[PDB]
Amino acid sequence: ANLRTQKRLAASVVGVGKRKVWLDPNETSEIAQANSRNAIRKLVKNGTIVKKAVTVHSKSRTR
Amino acid sequence: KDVVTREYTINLHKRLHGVSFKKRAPRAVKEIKKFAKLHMGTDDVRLAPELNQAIWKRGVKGVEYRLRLRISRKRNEEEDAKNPLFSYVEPVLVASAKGLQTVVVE
Amino acid sequence: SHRKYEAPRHGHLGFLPRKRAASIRARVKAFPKDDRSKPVALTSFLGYKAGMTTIVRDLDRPGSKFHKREVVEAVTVVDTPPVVVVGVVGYVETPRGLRSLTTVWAEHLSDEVKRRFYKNWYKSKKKAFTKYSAKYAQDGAGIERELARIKKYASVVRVLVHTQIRKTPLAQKKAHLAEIQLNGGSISEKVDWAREHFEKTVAVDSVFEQNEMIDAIAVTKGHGFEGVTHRWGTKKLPRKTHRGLRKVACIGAWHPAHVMWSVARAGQRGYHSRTSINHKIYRVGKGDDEANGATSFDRTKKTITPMGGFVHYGEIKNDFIMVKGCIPGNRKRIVTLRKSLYTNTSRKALEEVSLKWIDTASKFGKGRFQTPAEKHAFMGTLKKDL
Amino acid sequence: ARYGATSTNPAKSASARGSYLRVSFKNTRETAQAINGWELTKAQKYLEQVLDHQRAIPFRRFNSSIGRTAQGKEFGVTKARWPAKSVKFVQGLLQNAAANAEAKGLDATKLYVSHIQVNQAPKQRRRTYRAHGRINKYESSPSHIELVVTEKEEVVRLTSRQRGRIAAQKRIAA
RNA sequence: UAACCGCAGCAGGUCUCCAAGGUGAACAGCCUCUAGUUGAUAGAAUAAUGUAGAUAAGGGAAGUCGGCAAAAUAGAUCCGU
RNA sequence: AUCUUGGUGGUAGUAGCAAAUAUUCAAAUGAGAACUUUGAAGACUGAAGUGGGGAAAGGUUCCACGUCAACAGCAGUUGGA
RNA sequence: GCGGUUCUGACGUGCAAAUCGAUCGUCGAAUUUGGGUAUAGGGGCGAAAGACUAAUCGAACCAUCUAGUAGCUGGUUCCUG
RNA sequence: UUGGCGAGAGACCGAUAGCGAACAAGUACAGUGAUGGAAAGAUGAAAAGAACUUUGAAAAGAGAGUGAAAAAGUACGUGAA
Ligand SMILES: [K+]
Ligand SMILES: [K+]
Ligand SMILES: [K+]
Ligand SMILES: [K+]
Ligand SMILES: [K+]
Ligand SMILES: [K+]
Ligand SMILES: [K+]
Ligand SMILES: [K+]
Ligand SMILES: [K+]
Ligand SMILES: [K+]
Ligand SMILES: [Mg+2]
Ligand SMILES: [Mg+2]
Ligand SMILES: [Mg+2]
Ligand SMILES: [Mg+2]
Ligand SMILES: [Mg+2]
Ligand SMILES: [Mg+2]
Ligand SMILES: [Mg+2]
Ligand SMILES: [Mg+2]
Ligand SMILES: [Mg+2]
Ligand SMILES: [Mg+2]
Ligand SMILES: [Mg+2]
Ligand SMILES: [Mg+2]
Ligand SMILES: [Mg+2]
Ligand SMILES: [Mg+2]
Ligand SMILES: [Mg+2]
Ligand SMILES: [Mg+2]
Ligand SMILES: [Mg+2]
Ligand SMILES: [Mg+2]
Ligand SMILES: [Mg+2]
Ligand SMILES: [Mg+2]
Ligand SMILES: [Mg+2]
Ligand SMILES: [Mg+2]
Ligand SMILES: [Mg+2]
Ligand SMILES: [Mg+2]
Ligand SMILES: [Mg+2]
Ligand SMILES: [Mg+2]
Ligand SMILES: [Mg+2]
Ligand SMILES: [Mg+2]
Ligand SMILES: [Mg+2]
Ligand SMILES: [Mg+2]
Ligand SMILES: [Mg+2]
Ligand SMILES: [Mg+2]
Ligand SMILES: [Mg+2]
Ligand SMILES: [Mg+2]
Ligand SMILES: [Mg+2]
Ligand SMILES: [Mg+2]
Repeated sequence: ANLRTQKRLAASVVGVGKRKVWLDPNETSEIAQANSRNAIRKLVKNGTIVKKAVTVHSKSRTR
Repeated sequence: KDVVTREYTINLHKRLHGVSFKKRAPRAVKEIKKFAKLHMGTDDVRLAPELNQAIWKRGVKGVEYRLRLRISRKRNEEEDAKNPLFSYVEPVLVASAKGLQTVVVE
Repeated sequence: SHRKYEAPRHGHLGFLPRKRAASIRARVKAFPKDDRSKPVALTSFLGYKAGMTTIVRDLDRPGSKFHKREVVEAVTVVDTPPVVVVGVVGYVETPRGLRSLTTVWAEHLSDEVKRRFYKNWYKSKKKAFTKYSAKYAQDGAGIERELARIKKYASVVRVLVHTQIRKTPLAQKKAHLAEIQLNGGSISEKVDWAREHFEKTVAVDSVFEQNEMIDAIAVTKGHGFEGVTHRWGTKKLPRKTHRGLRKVACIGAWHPAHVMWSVARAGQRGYHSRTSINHKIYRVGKGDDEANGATSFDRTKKTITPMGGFVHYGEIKNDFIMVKGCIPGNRKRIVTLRKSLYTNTSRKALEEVSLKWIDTASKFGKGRFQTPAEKHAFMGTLKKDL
Repeated sequence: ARYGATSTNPAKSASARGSYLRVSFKNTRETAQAINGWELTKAQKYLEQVLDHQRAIPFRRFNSSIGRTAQGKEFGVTKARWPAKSVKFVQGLLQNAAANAEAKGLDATKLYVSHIQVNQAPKQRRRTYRAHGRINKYESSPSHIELVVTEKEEVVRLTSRQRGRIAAQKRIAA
């Protein structure tokens, strides 16, 4: 597959950068079928696509 | 040649002596493949992604001096590959890599 | 026009071409002139360079400011186990030079020597000298006739010897084989001597003695392809030089319209045959001796091996020769020691040498202790000892 | 159809060819000469070993300023190489020729490469940009290859004087 | 540093807005978060000669047309000019 | 005729394809994967950015589906083709 | 930001028909710059170098007069008698 | 009467010739612009342009076939150096 589009749409729908979308590598066939933003929206709901956490920059040492 | 698993220490320090910094962790990968071929005789060596993480833990020039590895010679079950056997290399979660001999695993 | 200021040329045209020697074992190209009054004896010997170390002795040189004072001197240790004799060659004089008439071999050769006749020992059927050995069957008249040939015709006789490389710490199992010339006695006495030493060993103490000047023949350490600045010692060109500065600026005049053989060029450096003369022997060591590193002044029971082993070499468990200064070749290299071609009667050559002290600290760093006991005394008890 | 000059029996021969192959002509010519005349099975094993860097193709004609190698020694040369793209194309053609021979019902055990020939195909042209606003060619040098595998198979005038001599000779011998 | 111009998918050129944390005088240099990228023929080896980057005993411009290049100096506070 | 146009050599499988820190492991796809996609890791731009928008200029390069003969100075299943 | 001193450094069949690196000049005005607009070839414009006027300047580019003239250079094609 | 329209001709040229242009030629393409400005004709009587088989992932090969000829296969008359 080529999920390059799915990663672009997922970023747009979840409202985060492409660097924070996670596409389940075990669900490539199902993800390949998600041509629309609706389809992507369902995949985000059932955890096939997830928003990765922000990398921490602690202000602990600064404080 | 049989199916076998053994635990080994590789001395990466002696094998990366003098290597360019930007090539230390990449060379460590190739050195582990060469070492599996020495010990298991199999041209096909697969490194678990978790081993790859272990080698790269401290960046491209921070390879650990000694690594403990479990090397499993396994039967290749894929159509009709050139080699009937391959090695699989995976890390051994241990405190210190020092002081260990080669041992067999059941 | 004439060169503006004179200088000597760089390097010596007598050591051309600077090429890789043809073998790793340097050839003895001249043996001592034979005095046939004296008893029969080897004129040379084979060894392996172990390493260097340091000596103290008192200087006996009247008129020197250092007369009867201690000097420290670098030395070179050559590991010299006994050589086995395995054959004779008879040479005959001709108007085209010496020619080998015949060789005779010993009945039994060790695998150390047999290995020298193969490039792939492990795969071989090991047939070397198998038919030849059967010449010794019956009385072995076949051998007796070939010896009689040598006695009849030969003008010079050389024995084939081999090293016992098994006795060294070296990884190599294949011995080095070499012809050494017999001086002393008649041709018949020489070929008898050789016959009565087939399969027997010859010890370095038979050949050399304390204080004798000897010559070291060895292939020099290799350094691969080298530029003109280090290979010939030419002057580095100024920092402003475009297209590089470790060069010779002018490689010739317009005429001759050819680069001349006498100009410095880049190429092989090292691995050349060399014959260094007048190395005084300061010690003929015995292998059996547990105190072969000790002296009359330093009575500390110890061997010559320095703490840690000779770096890149090992122990020294055999007879050895200790020679003042340095010789060609690197540690582990086969070396031929040769008796002096002339009779030196310098006061330097005639000096009887007596060592006060031989250094035996580790050469793998800035060694502070001569022996394990010396270390343990000074340090005291450590945590690993408990 | 129409191959180069051949001297084998066409009934005991099979043939294969490839045209306009984008593979160095100079490399394939050397590869082709490396197997010319060889028993077909031997040529296949050897070409497999060349891909594994175990044996080399000797480079006899188109070899100026290449490198030296010990794998040249089996063929008496210092200059040899392992041209993988050439080797692959030539193995495709040996595979095709073997198949073609099987279809005619020749005996595969006795097949040898009786003809192999590489010719220059028409160049393919790109351009390279050089200093000072200049343009130069940057051309491919493709190949035509063709091969043929084949089954192995195993008055006197005398003067009157000479006549007279021969007669006299036999009159004495008797 | 591939949508424009430069013969091209060219280290060149081409107007402007928004602008996080630390260190620090600072939109300096160095490290990080959001966002973006991970492109640029590769593998093996580590000779000479290079290019770019370094260090050097004792001497200290003797080098050279010429201290060219490099080094030394360097912030802040007080003093003293 | 340093002739005109066209074609072709030797040079030569040679010079070379070395600026912009950097890649690695696995799976998937596929005849084929150093280079595609996903995941894991390691790094970089470091907000006077390799981020987000525009003006001039370009003109469909945008997006999808199919898809590799040519082009992307290696490759190619990928692409501003 | 604008400039372009030195290395007479890289490169010098280049990344490039003027670039790259370091070093350096200037950095709140006689400052830098976008767009609009004016000036056109014996003409313009010039804090002046004969500089600049689309890689063209001690007189641009395009076409024509023009196959311009050449006491000068080069070439000038089959055989034998 | 070197234009326009309609005719007839030639000891003229025969695809590097003859108009620049025998052809989707004042075209493609270059240039900011005025302007500049190419290359490129011929399978066979007829597409009868290779069904079908086989090897190959495929391009293609090998067969088979069409044709008077594929020593005519669209990379097409002849086919020099
Ligand atoms: K001169
Ligand atoms: K070469
Ligand atoms: K243009
Ligand atoms: K000076
Ligand atoms: K005027
Ligand atoms: K212009
Ligand atoms: K004019
Ligand atoms: K004149
Ligand atoms: K024309
Ligand atoms: K024809
Ligand atoms: Mg080193
Ligand atoms: Mg003189
Ligand atoms: Mg020296
Ligand atoms: Mg210069
Ligand atoms: Mg030492
Ligand atoms: Mg040559
Ligand atoms: Mg170029
Ligand atoms: Mg240009
Ligand atoms: Mg462009
Ligand atoms: Mg650019
Ligand atoms: Mg602060
Ligand atoms: Mg780079
Ligand atoms: Mg100094
Ligand atoms: Mg000093
Ligand atoms: Mg001083
Ligand atoms: Mg001076
Ligand atoms: Mg001077
Ligand atoms: Mg300076
Ligand atoms: Mg090259
Ligand atoms: Mg370069
Ligand atoms: Mg890459
Ligand atoms: Mg940085
Ligand atoms: Mg960073
Ligand atoms: Mg797109
Ligand atoms: Mg390419
Ligand atoms: Mg390709
Ligand atoms: Mg500059
Ligand atoms: Mg310069
Ligand atoms: Mg150059
Ligand atoms: Mg003037
Ligand atoms: Mg004329
Ligand atoms: Mg004219
Ligand atoms: Mg025409
Ligand atoms: Mg015909
Ligand atoms: Mg034709
Ligand atoms: Mg010809």
